[PDB]
Amino acid sequence: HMTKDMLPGSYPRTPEERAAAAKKYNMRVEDYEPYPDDGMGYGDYPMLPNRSQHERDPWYQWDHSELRMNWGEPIHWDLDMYIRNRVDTSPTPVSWDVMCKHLFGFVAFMVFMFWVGHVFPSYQPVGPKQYPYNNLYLERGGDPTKEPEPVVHYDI
Amino acid sequence: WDKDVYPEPPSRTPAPSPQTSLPNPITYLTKAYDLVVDWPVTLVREFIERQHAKNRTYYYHRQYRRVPDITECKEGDVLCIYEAEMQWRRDFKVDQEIMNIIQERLKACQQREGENYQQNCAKELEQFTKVTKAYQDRYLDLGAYYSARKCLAKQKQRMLEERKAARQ
Amino acid sequence: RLFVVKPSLYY
Amino acid sequence: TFVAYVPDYRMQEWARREAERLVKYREVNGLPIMESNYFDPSKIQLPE
Amino acid sequence: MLKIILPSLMLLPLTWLSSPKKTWTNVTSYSFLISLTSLTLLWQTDENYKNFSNMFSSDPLSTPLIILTAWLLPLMLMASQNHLKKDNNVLQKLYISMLISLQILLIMTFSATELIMFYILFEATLIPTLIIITRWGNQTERLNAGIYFLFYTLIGSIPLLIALILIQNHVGTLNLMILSFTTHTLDASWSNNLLWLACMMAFLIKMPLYGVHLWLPKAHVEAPIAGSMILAAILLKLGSYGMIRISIILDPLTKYMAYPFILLSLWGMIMTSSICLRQTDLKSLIAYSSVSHMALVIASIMIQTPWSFMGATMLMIAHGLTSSLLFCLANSNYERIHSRTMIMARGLQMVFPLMATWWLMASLANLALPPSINLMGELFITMSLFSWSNFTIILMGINIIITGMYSMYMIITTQRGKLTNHMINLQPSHTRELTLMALHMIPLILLTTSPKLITGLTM
Amino acid sequence: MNIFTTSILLIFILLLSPILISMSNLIKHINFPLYTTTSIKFSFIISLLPLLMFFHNNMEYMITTWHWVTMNSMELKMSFKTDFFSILFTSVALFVTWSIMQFSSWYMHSDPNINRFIKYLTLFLITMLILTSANNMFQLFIGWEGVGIMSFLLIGWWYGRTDANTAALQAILYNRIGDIGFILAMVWFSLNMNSWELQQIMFSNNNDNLIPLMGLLIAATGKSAQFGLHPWLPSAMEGPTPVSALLHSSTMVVAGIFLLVRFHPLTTNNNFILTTMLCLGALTTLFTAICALTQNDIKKIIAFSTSSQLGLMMVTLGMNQPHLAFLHICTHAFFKAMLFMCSGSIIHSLADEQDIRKMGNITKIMPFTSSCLVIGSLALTGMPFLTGFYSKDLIIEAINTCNTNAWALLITLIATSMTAMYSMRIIYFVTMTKPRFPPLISINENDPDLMNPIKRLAFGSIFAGFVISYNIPPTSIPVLTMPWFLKTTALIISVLGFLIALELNNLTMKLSMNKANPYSSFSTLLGFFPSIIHRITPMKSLNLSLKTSLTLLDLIWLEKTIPKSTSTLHTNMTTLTTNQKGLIKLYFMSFLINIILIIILYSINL
Amino acid sequence: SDAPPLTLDGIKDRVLYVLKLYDKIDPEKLSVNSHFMKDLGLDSLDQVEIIMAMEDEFGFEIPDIDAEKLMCPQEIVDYIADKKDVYE
Amino acid sequence: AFCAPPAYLTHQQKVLRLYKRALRHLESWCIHRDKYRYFACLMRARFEEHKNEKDMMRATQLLREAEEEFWQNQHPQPYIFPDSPGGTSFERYECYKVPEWCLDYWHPSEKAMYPDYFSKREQWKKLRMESWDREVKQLQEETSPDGIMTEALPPARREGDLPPLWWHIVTRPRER
Amino acid sequence: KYKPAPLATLPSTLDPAEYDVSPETRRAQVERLSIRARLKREYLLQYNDPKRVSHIEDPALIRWTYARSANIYPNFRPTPKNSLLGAVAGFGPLIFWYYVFKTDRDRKERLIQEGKLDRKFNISY
Repeated sequence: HMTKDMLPGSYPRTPEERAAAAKKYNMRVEDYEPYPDDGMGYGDYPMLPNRSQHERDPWYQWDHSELRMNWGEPIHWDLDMYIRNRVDTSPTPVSWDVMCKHLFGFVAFMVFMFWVGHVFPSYQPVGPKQYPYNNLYLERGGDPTKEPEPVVHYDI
Repeated sequence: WDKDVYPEPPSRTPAPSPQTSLPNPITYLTKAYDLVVDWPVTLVREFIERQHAKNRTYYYHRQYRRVPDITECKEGDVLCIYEAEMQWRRDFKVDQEIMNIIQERLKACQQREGENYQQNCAKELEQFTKVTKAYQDRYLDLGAYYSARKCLAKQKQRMLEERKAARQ
Repeated sequence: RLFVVKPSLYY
Repeated sequence: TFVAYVPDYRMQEWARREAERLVKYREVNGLPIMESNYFDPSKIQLPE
Repeated sequence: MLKIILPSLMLLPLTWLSSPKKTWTNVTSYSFLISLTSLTLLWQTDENYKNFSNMFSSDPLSTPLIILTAWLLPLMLMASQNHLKKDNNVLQKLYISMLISLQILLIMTFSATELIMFYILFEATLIPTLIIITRWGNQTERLNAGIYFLFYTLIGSIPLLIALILIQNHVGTLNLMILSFTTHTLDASWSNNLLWLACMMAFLIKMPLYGVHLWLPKAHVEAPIAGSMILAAILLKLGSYGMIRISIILDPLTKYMAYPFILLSLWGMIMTSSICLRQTDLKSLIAYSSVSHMALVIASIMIQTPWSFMGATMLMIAHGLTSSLLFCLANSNYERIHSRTMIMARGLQMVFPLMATWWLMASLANLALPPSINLMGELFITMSLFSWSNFTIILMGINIIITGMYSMYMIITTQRGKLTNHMINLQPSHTRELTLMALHMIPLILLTTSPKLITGLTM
Repeated sequence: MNIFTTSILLIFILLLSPILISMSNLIKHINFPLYTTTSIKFSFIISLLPLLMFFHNNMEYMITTWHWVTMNSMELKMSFKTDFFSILFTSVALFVTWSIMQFSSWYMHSDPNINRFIKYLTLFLITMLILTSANNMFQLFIGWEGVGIMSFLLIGWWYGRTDANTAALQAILYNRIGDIGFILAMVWFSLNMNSWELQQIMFSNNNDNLIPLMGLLIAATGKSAQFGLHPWLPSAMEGPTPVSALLHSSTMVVAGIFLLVRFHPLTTNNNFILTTMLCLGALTTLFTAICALTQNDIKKIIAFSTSSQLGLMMVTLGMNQPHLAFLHICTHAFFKAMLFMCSGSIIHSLADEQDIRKMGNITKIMPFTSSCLVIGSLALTGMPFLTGFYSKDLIIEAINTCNTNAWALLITLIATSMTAMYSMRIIYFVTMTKPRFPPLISINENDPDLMNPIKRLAFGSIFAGFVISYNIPPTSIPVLTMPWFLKTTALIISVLGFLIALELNNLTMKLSMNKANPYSSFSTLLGFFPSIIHRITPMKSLNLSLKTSLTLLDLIWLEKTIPKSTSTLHTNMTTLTTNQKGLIKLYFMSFLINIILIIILYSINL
Repeated sequence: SDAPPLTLDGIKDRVLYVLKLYDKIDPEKLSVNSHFMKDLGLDSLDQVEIIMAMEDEFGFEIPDIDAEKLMCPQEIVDYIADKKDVYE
Repeated sequence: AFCAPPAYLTHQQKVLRLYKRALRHLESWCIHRDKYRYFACLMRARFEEHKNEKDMMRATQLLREAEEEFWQNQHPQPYIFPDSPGGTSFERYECYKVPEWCLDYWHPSEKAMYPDYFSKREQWKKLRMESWDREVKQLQEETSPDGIMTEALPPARREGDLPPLWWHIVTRPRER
Repeated sequence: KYKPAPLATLPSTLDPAEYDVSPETRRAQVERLSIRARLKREYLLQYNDPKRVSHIEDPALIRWTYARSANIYPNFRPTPKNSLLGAVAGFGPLIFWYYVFKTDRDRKERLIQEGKLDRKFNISY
């Protein structure tokens, strides 16, 4: 069962309200810190670290073993993208800047060389394959009433 | 199966030249099939057709008498408009089915000609382009609320344009 | 030879 | 059962039959299969 | 048509006087008999539309809705048979009576010709819905939800009526197919433009765009299974049917009186499909999906192409059935738990092994898995819109993708995880709810098989 | 002309029959896996007949079984096109699936829902056969999406392996991103030619017809593995090995290429596609070979190899050798499946340790799987006569013999080397070094259901390539006039790969301590491409779906604007009109103002 | 290809095998309760390497929370038994 | 994974965990067990060098340099243990790891067979209700009003009677 | 070496603010522990509570849903950059798409009026 006192409210501008809000959300004051006040609706729901849920201690037998979250432990406002079937902030041995740099450099090099090779291609030192009947001008639709350029092919 | 409608071009079958010292499998295979499968199936088909013939039944084809057209139909009055518009819907449906027939015959011709579809499969394509210019100039930009009135407006605007062109 | 826990399945 | 054994729903069968017959007729008689003008342009009359 | 109505007008006294131990079964079976008899309309041998009097009529675009309604009635009944189990016999009888009145009104309107009769019925649809939603909900905001519903609908209703009057006076009569055989063209001035508005604004406010989609979630959430069913299935379809039947006159206005509405419909489809990803409330997710599909319906209705109309009808029917089914499933998972939230119950499919295959078979029909009337409609409508412009496949594809995403998100946060350990209240599946799922599904199979019935005017 | 259609429908009827049995009550009494395996065997024996009749007549066939609808000059019907491609692909797929089903019947004991697994497999099989032997692009889309969803389920069979759900979601997203372009093609054709069928589409052999080709191209990149949309192939490996082979060695990826080749007639008159098929497919022969040098998981390595081969085939398409591409699909399937089969045997013998890093001495401890694995490795390298050659080496002829872009050719040959590289990597780390696995041992491979399938598949992977290369009609005109250093390039370069892999694997010893170098770290981490994409794109898209749409539009403004505004307005007007106190001294003054107003109005208006 | 499960006698014999192949301090005579730090004067390094060797011997992994607290072969065996649910 | 950790940690456990992590990553880098033993002995010497030191300054400095060196020279794709996170068996069987309370809703036509086992469930649950209330006072009596508690759980200080909160641990299904 | 990011946070160990030995910070940690232990014990006095015929209510979950669903407009206060982002999302893209479509349609219309655009086979539309 629930009640207004147990539910959220407005931005507490006084420690008097802040401490009660914290003991309600089952937290500690000095850690409690709400969102800024730009009137987007955050209200007074705590601002928590923007961490995913692959980070949490995976060994402890959490109650919500799919979320690694305990019973009353406040819930990150953006959990829907940290449900662990989604975005992962699992830190990387390599770093953000360096990985993006590597990738972009590689891809640029590849596409540049592809353009290079299209401008200066390869080909076998021969000419174009021949075709007997005006390049088969009939079998390519053509028409039975038109004598176009007589394409004669010679020997060497 | 009106063959005058569906051509079914001839079948220039080849001949067998099995020059080797080994037997054709298809011979025995198809012989055994035509033996064991077609026999019972054919007997059953004859049984069914005999029961049919003994308790035969017929059915005819509905011939819709014709009626006046939208032209000879005074505005405001309706009865005429209805007996014309429904006839026109019938004609529309028949033309659509004609299109289907053309397309079917075309795909047939194509496959049956194989890789030579660019040379021997060009006749039917001309019937197609012609029929399609017709179906376009008739039923292109009407709208799901299409009807004889809108088709007639189309025809009339097109006639006026052609006539202005002719006169200049 | 052990048990195997499971739901009803009769319904 | 009722539905599956409904006949010629919206004439999609009678129409196929009719198109076959008409195409036979016209292919034989030499007419084209579809004229680009539906109503008789004679009975019709236009302004200038 | 009386052969369809009169018995539906007899189920009422039947319910009133029948004994408690038997009213449920009696009324249910007889409503099924009504559903059966409702197929006589399908003997559409030839193209000559059916007309029974100056007061009724049928058509290929209406018959489907009629049968679907007469067949969603008993499903509402059944799905409304475990809750209100501790509510008095008189109260549950009232509930049945309201459902039946909804059925009768919807039939009479989807059949009627005169748009004024259509309108009075379109507005009488309310009272039973408002009641069902206020007197049988499970939360408190149901009141505000009903208010929004009612007043959106009536604001729409008014100028529609005023334009019907202007018509009835300028033109001689309002009967359909006479409006057709004696329509005309308009000088295309601000007068006729505002007339186009006052004629389409109500149907649109009902079939929600991006701008006025607000009363749908509140309804489908605060209201019970039957109200949710009927909303997601028909009370939207009424706007579509009205628009189809009425746009016949306003040519050509609808060429340039559409760009804003098409734009809004597409953008709203996209934004709502996105919200369907991060909307906790399951029923709210379903409602926004419904918005995403009805936006396609509208974009296909405006531009007036035959492919478009057939796709609209296909997708219409498909969404109706599929949404009723998804809502049955939601309710099911709710009665055992009493919390709509998606992330509370998780990792099922270990105790409801079958039900999943009634969850799965729905999503696949939402994300347009073929062969389904759903995809046939989506695809024909995308074809029409591609013809109308080459730069709409973009939005079609974005929507298809986001749907393929959130359908599976829903499957996977309720039937793919690992089972909780404090949901001891998981009463196994009831034959009743399994039956409801099967009945919502099977017709999808039969119609995927033979859809010629479900095409529309142009086929 | 009646036996043919009889067989072509009988195979589908056979595959149906089990599924039907699934509905019934016999399963609890019957050995469903053996039932299905044998039905599949007889389906294969049936499918064989078409091959004989086709090689003896070379007569393609086209059929229209059932008429679905008639949608006003655009009909629909269940149409099949039994030509070389599909009539051969059916037989190959069944020859593989029979063995796979035996392997599963042996590999998935101790699991209850095995009959469920089998039903899912045969359902996918039916859908793939539909896609293969289908003509109407609609039937083809049916196959497409059914394959997609079947793969979803199979990757997720263990619905607690959390990351498996995400892998399946990846797969669905990318397959839909392909379906986009496919629907684009369907629409363009239904508009510009009124039909969906290849017969009536072939007549588009003259126009620009570039948008539908781009659509089919995106469909290929999606359903197959290519640069933009490969990342879903490595993750599937999270699922079981039988499906990680079937659905990701010879099926669900060859689909896109099958589509392109069925549409080849229109790709010979578009010199842009002919090019983009090289800057897209050859590249993948590098961006995965790299990732196929340090990856430890057997299945991941094999999947990257598969992506490499598929890129190679898209390249040969780009340069117009489609029948070559198809033959390579056929051959490639055999050994790319036997490899996963052997790997599954290895794993089940051990305690679920895919990692090469914890296995060795496999030759002595298990000769059979090692012999077969070496067969497959050398066949993939391109050994001269193991059914790999008979496609790979003709392809490597054409690639240098035609006017192919330089960088494309070059990275393609580099990849042809990296093949041998990671093959010998498998060999060394698994079959030649010491037994670095745990002490306990319960090996067993003398079981027939696991020893016979590999035997049959090895015979196939050794013979069928040659048989086909000598029995098929000679579609194209080859080129048999070039220098030796261009006719034997693949051979030479694969031998080079062997030597280099030996040198380096032997360098792994010598107490040469390692160092985290960036090239190798990149290779191992796929290139960081997933690490950034799957971590920013979701985040931004979801944060937008929340901030702007949900809150800032659908809960804030579209309510503050219409309803709450009306509320405030009417509320204030009511406050005004009922702020009145009961004083006649005021009511009468008001009456008087009104009287004055009325008099003045009449006076003005006369 | 599943081998049979594990029993207490097998576990104990294996653990003794390994802790005897150990060379640093074990005088080749380990009491089942031969406490490492107390009754054998071992080091934290040695104990941790023992835990790691056991992890490798039994495939699975032992978490730090309990690796740091295990100070008895009997305790290791009790842990393994309560993890694999042996001795029906 | 049964016992819970303390809030804070100590230099001891920090260094131990760094050691185990580095040794696993080394087993991964250098495959052959001989090379692994070699470099592990080298790391052991590196540690025993500074072991005896105790100055918190040098402690923190060495630890924070060690973590940086570790994170900068670790293995990109390490050696995960299958039965543990990251592996290819984690949760693989949770789809089959049903709990018991699914039992109650069986049908009698089914629990007709398997009769013996259901002859013992009752005497197990009977072993629960008869000794539940007591398991509460043991805490509500020892719920030290000081109000500074950990997640540990005291045993049955009496004999015969059972401990507190054994249900959520006992009956936990097998691993299979 | 390494730098932080909004995605790849600075892992546990490297964090300079960790390894701190502050008595106040350690006391805060132990207070968090007291809290979490009280929570888990209150939860376990219900997970196993016999005679139970129901489930548990997650008030954190309920409050999260309340704050995402219905506590929004009341605590909402309009300001600029907010009205701005809203008007943007509500106007901009619609109008962009609209100019696109109108230009395309006018191109098509003038093309046809000229009588050029190849419409062969566009029989169904």
